[PDB]
Parts: sequence; C-alpha cells; structure tokens
Amino acid sequence: HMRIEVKLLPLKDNPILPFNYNYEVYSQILEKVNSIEPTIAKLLSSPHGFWTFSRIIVRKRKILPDKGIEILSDDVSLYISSSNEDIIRAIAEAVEKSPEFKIGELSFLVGDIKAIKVKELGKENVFSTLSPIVVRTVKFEGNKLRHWDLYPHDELFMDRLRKVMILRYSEVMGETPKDRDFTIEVLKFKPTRLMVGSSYIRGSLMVFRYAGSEEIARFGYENGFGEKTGLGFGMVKLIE
RNA sequence: GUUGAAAUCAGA
Repeated sequence: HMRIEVKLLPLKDNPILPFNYNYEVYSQILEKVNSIEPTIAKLLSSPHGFWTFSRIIVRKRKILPDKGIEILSDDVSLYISSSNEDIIRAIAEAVEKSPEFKIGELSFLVGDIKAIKVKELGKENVFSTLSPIVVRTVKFEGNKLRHWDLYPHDELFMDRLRKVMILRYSEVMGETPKDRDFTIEVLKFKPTRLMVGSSYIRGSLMVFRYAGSEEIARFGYENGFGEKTGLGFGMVKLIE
C-alpha cells in the first residue's frame, strides 16, 4: 500500500488551474520517470493500471467556469498510489530530479514529498473518489466503433467493473484472485467529463460502500478502481 | 486525503 502525497507550489499568484490536466500530468511523470528508470516507465504506460493518481487537489479554491480552478492556497497536492513500491519509489526520485511541471499556461514546482499513513481495510469499506472512476464498453454508432462510457446507474456497470477488476488483478498481481465477488452501493454520485488529448472520457465521481473480496478491495485501493487508472482515474480515499 | 468533489457532457 505505498501511497505518496507530492506537494506542488504554483509559480506567481492568481494561479489558474485548467479543468482538464490528466494527459499532461500523466505524460510528464512518464518522461521524468523514463530518465531514471526506463524499465518502470513501461509499467506506468501499461493499459492495465499498475498505478493510479488523483485530481490535482486545491484546498482553498474557487470555480471560474470558463477558465478553471483559481488557487487561493499556497499549495496544491497530487496523490500517487500503487501496489508496487518500486513504482512509487521511482516516481518519488524522478519527480525530485525534475521538479518542474507545466499544465496549460501554469507552472508548478515539486515541493515536499510525503509517504502516507494508511488505515487498514475492513470487511466492508466506504470509499470516496479522489479522481473519477471510468468503466467503458464498445458500441456501434452507424458504421463506426465508439467508446461508450458507463455510470453506476447503467445495468452493465456492475457487470463490467467486476470483469475489469478481475482482469486487471491477474495482469498486475500475476494470478487471478481467489475471491472474485464484490458488490458496491452508491451513496453519492456525480458525472464528469475529461478531455484527455483528442478524446473525451466520461466517468463517475462517487462515494460508495464496497462489500466483497478482500483482495480486490485492496487492489483498487492501491491501483485505483475501473479503467484508465494510469491516466489519473479511479483513485480512492478510504473513509468511515 | 480541509474534494461528500470541478466547469464542460456522446465529440467529426
């Protein structure tokens, strides 16, 4: 359960963070890490989600709807997580060696990095999404193939999330989990839409209660829930 | 983890 909090310090003031940063944070960690440990960088780039990171966290903020999130605080925070402590250790080094980050017009500077004290998981957990959760299927639109994104109110959601976690689990943990069952109940739910590169990915910001396989619970906690976790999706905080 | 949240919403 290696999880870090990277602190970011905004150059200048009246700083405005753009709404869609996913691809830019992803590709910048991917390079920084590639310089230090090319071998791990290939894990970060995998479709299978060997790690997750969160929304850029701005504690004191206000919404400017056509521009972005104004940072009224001194600092913002990124939370990176992974079940593999080699990945976490490499990201921490690489980011320290190349502390500059550019997002849109803005530029940050990596401040203190902190390992995070992690509460233990029970039989039943209440999770909250730090980055939205993505579950995709495929559909024909006319003569074209389309990503079609699912939300928890969709009938196929639970079915596809099970399948994606079991599949992800086997690839990154190496074997299938002994216990393949779980159910989740949605407490609070909001839809969101991110532009990553050329495309739009839709997902779920949500609070939910998980019940089920202990090995899957702990996998999603560390590597994120759902798909595209590598692009900063599906990361969850644990709560009471 | 002071985000129980953060605009936009099927895209040519």
